[PDB]
Amino acid sequence: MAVNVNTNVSAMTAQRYLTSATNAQQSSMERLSSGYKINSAKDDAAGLQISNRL
Amino acid sequence: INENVNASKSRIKDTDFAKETTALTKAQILSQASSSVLAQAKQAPNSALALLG
Repeated sequence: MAVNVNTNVSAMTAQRYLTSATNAQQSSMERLSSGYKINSAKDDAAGLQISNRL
Repeated sequence: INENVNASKSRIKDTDFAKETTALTKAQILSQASSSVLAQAKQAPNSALALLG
C-alpha cells in the first residue's frame, strides 16, 4: 500500500486508454451509417484521391 | 497467414481476463491486508511506552 491522493496515475493511464479506445469507436457508427469506409481525408488521403477519380 | 499471425498476436501481446483478474483481486486483497496490518502496528510503540508515564 502506497498512500497518495494528490495524484492518481492509475486513473490517468486508464483515461489515456479510455480516450484512444472510443476515439476509434467514434470513427465507427459513421462508416456503418454512411456505408463508406472513407469519409474524411484524415482517414486515408491516398484512398480519397483514387476513390473520387473512380 | 493473416489469421495465423493474429492468432499469434494473442497470449503474446493480447492479455487474458481469466488468470489476470484473479491476480488483480489477489493483489488488491493483499494491498487491503497490507494497509490493515500497519493499523495494528501503529499502536504497538504507544503500548510499549505505556508501561511508564
